[PDB]
Amino acid sequence: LNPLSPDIWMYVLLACLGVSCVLFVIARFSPYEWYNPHPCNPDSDVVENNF
Amino acid sequence: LNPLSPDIWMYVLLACLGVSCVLFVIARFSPYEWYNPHPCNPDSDVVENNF
Repeated sequence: LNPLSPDIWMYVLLACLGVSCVLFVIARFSPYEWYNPHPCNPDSDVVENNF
Repeated sequence: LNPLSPDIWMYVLLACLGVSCVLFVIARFSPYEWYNPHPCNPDSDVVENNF
């Protein structure tokens, strides 16, 4: 742990978590991520995001 | 950026754009840059190109 001051570590973790929340609110609230599931899919209608 | 002339810092990004666009253009006029949708059915088009 030594090379980094005992503050950034916490900054690191909090930034990780805040970024993650941003990511997920982007994905489940997005006009694109919603996806056709079937490998051979003939325009189904049970699409959804994958996050 | 300190041990780095920003001239490099911009050369890199212009190179990024150049390689990306030229790569995609190469992809379009390519024989092998076409995958088949719904591979279980061979009778369709091959518009799937992955670029």
